[PDB]
Amino acid sequence: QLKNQIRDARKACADATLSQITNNIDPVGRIQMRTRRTLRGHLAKIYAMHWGTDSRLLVSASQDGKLIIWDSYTTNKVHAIPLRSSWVMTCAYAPSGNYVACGGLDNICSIYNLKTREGNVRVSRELAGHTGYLSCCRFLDDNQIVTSSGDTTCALWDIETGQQTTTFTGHTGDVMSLSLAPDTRLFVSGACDASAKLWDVREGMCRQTFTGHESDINAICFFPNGNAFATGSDDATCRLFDLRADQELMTYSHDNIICGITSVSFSKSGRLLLAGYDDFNCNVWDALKADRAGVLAGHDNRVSCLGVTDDGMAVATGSWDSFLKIWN
Amino acid sequence: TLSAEDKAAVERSKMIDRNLREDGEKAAREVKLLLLGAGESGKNTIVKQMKITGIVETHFTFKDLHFKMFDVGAQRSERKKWIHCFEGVTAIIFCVALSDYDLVLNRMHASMKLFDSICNNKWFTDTSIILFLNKKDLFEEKIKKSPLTICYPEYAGSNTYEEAAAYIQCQFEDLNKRKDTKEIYTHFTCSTDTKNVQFVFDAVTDVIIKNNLKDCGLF
Amino acid sequence: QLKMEANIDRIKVSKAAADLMAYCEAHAKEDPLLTPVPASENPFR
Amino acid sequence: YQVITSLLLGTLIFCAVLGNACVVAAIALERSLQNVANYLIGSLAVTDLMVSVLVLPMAALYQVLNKWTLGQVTCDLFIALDVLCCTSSIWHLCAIALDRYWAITDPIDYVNKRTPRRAAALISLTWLIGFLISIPPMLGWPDACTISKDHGYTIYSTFGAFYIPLLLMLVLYGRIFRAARFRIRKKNERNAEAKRKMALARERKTVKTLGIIMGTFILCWLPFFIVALVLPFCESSCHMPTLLGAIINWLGYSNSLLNPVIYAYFNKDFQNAFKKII
Ligand SMILES: C/C=C\C/C=C\C/C=C/C/C=C/CCCC(=O)O[C@H](COC(=O)CCCCCCCCCCCCC)COP(=O)(O)O[C@H]1[C@H](O)[C@@H](O)[C@H](OP(=O)(O)O)[C@@H](O)[C@H]1O
Ligand SMILES: O=C1CCc2ccc(OCCCCN3CCN(c4cccc(Cl)c4Cl)CC3)cc2N1
Ligand SMILES: CC(C)CCC[C@@H](C)[C@H]1CC[C@H]2[C@@H]3CC=C4C[C@@H](O)CC[C@]4(C)[C@H]3CC[C@]12C
Ligand SMILES: CC(C)CCC[C@@H](C)[C@H]1CC[C@H]2[C@@H]3CC=C4C[C@@H](O)CC[C@]4(C)[C@H]3CC[C@]12C
Ligand SMILES: CC(C)CCC[C@@H](C)[C@H]1CC[C@H]2[C@@H]3CC=C4C[C@@H](O)CC[C@]4(C)[C@H]3CC[C@]12C
Repeated sequence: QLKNQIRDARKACADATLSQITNNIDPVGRIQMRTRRTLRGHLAKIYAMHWGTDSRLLVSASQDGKLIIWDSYTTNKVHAIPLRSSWVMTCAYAPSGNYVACGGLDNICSIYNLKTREGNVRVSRELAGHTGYLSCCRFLDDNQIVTSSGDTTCALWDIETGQQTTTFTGHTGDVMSLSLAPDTRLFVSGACDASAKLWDVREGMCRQTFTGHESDINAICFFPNGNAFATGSDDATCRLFDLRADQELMTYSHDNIICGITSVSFSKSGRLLLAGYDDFNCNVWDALKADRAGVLAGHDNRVSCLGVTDDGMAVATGSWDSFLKIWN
Repeated sequence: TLSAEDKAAVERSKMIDRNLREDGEKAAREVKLLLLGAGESGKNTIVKQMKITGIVETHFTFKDLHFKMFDVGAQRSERKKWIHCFEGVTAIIFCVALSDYDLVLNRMHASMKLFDSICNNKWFTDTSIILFLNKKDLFEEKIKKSPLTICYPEYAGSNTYEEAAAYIQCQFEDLNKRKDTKEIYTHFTCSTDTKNVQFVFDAVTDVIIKNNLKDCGLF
Repeated sequence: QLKMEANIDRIKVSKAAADLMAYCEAHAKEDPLLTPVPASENPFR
Repeated sequence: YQVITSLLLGTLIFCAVLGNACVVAAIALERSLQNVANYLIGSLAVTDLMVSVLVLPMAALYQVLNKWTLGQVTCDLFIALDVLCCTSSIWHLCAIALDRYWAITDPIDYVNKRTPRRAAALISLTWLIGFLISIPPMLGWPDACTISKDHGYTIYSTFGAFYIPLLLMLVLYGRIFRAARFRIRKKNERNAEAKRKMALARERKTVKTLGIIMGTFILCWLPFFIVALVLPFCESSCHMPTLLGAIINWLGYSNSLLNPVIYAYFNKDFQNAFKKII
């Protein structure tokens, strides 16, 4: 009854879709991009990456067990951290840049300190307690961190104490994605249940639920305005859900594309969206016209991660071929 | 052209790259194995035999060859979301408990289903599988009490171990649909600890030799 | 859990779409990806 | 008449250069093709490219004009370059056979002690043998110019350039064939029949590959070396025709372009890389 009531409420407010209003909006056209920098050095497939707030330094995690930080301006490797576990699938970069978190199949995503009196990297904190593989743990502040695990639960931990301050439960399937809003007050999550959940950090109870996907959700990313987000699944369709309308706006799909998706990102203005498909390619779609606007080739294996800088100067895409390509 | 700070950063990056290359070259000289099977198949027994909260890594050396074995059974989750990380392993050691043929989790059926799922996975098309059958003595003691028909209604035969073990091995080896690409090795675990290690070493050597022959175009 | 989810404010999607367009056009002039940037100020050159 | 021969020689040289350059570029640019096994193939391709662009055109010009019009010192340089390049190309086959035998028969060494330094050492050894064979005739010492016909020098060149590497290659490939056979041989009736059929197919494929590899090299090089060994020892029977000599020489030179086809164009990963390029 309650679910039927919610469905009726969300359906009754849909008479005009944004896609038809976007017809009057002029198309963005073809955005031709070329590889500006080619970061190399990984000897195994990479699984995740993050962009710094200064839009100059980036960090990546790969299967060989090395966490590498590159200076995108000069390609030089700044820091290389040897990891205890080589099965890492995620990494994160603190907004202040003092700490770096990384994890994987092991139930701990360790946080390392980059600012030490000895001038060398060292382990700062190990967050044990999860009973499943950690999909991704993202920094919330210099002392708080949000972690998404494969045990269908999320956890907010205090770095100084090492104990999870908050626990989020309710997902039936394992949560494979997690994105943080610019306000750092509420976050979206995506699981294999073909649905997404909007949570808020402070009170720690379920704020909203979105559905519509037909397969496991692998990627998620907040809209720059913070009132919307995008999700991707194995159904080769990108779905944009906004927190205030509580309904789907458009579906990005094409006949040519049939493989799944791995990463979703937004530009600085949010006009265009970037997706990384398993067919060793990236697709740049228009977030408004819902049509394809660009194709980024140049990867010899499945694309695993990609990310835009804070200032939007360039976008760096990684893949299983152990090479990172910077496009502007 | 380049300032002092830029030059120092260039040398630091070069040193880091050289160290990373050396570490990768050192790590590339190890044979990686992936362990799979049901929890009640006596995995720990063979683990402690060869070795003497998620991924369990076991490192051991034998006849100048180093083996790193990754056990994933310690955690339960969706297999199709992290198994691709194990692509490229030299071999998959599968564990099966014969004595669980008449235990309802049906345990033998679940083991066969898991073996079918793993063997025919697209990520392990070229990955060899080494099958181990654990607890043969207790199976011999149990088979004197119940026939094979409690688990295999469509099977008729004698209740002798020499035939029952062969039938189980044939049934397990008949599940693969890519016999040309991959071969399955079956061994019976015994009290002698060195026998399992020798069988694993022989299987790994055979797999390496077959891969080399395929690369040379002979096999 | 679902009992209290329905007790939220419900508005029209047209104003949300208008807000999305307004946010998109407001920052369109400050998007390096949207409009190609020359080498005069491009740091990746 | 000379026009047809010149055109055919130019076409052969052009095809050889194209093949060698394509193999070299594909090996150099690709990342998945950088390994110890492929380094020897790359060195062989570079050597054959050097033969095609440095030795083949001048020999073709000599054949077309039927006489040397470039000078005695030019002929000496041509002989030195041709001997060195041919010896290096021949010894590349022996080095590749030795590497394959070591990899197949010693898996522990393949896993642990196999490094590109081994391939570099093999290439350096082949070049050293080529130099030690090419230097002595000039170190110790008009319209038609030929290699010195000293019996001792001829015996040394033939033995250290073709016969010894041929014997080593034959022994290594026989051991490889024995090992491959040992590995291959080592309701249910249908499964047994399928296993026997697969074993027979693998045996046939191995036999075909070994036969092709041996026969190409044999037909390319053996008759020329037999002729070069027999001619100086019988001055009273040097009535052999020029046509047969030209045919033998060009058949021997065709090994330079035939080697990449057998060793590079027949690999599944190499043609996959070629398709990736297009
Ligand atoms: C007894 C009765 C009578 C019978 C006896 C007499 C007649 C006998 C004839 C028997 C046939 C002989 C030739 C066999 C041809 C053949 O079978 O090839 C088939 C089609 O592929 C191509 O042809 C690919 C060919 C394309 C190669 C490129 C050519 C064009 C390049 C031009 C160069 C210049 C370009 C710029 C199938 O291919 P294949 O099974 O033969 O391929 C194998 C290859 O032969 C092995 O050598 C190779 O081993 P390796 O190279 O040594 O490492 C194996 O890995 C495998 O690749
Ligand atoms: O009357 C004619 C007509 C036709 C003609 C065409 C070309 C020509 O160029 C000379 C090239 C010879 C072939 N080289 C000889 C050197 N050779 C080698 C290499 C290592 C060891 C050893 Cl022992 C040897 Cl021989 C490799 C193959 C001369 C003539 N003469
Ligand atoms: C310069 C070029 C034209 C020389 C080419 C020679 C080739 C085509 C000839 C020479 C000797 C021949 C091989 C001799 C021996 C065998 C072994 C047999 O079990 C299968 C065929 C096979 C493999 C023959 C196939 C074709 C063969 C390889
Ligand atoms: C088929 C390919 C791959 C290998 C074999 C090439 C053979 C068949 C071809 C290539 C070049 C040809 C030779 C080119 C030049 C001459 C010199 C002339 O005065 C007589 C014929 C002769 C000797 C030709 C005969 C046949 C030849 C040797
Ligand atoms: C300038 C460029 C286009 C030169 C192209 C050269 C390469 C790419 C060409 C020349 C001959 C071609 C090959 C000839 C024979 C075969 C065997 C067939 O069963 C699969 C394709 C394959 C393997 C072809 C693929 C591409 C190929 C290797």
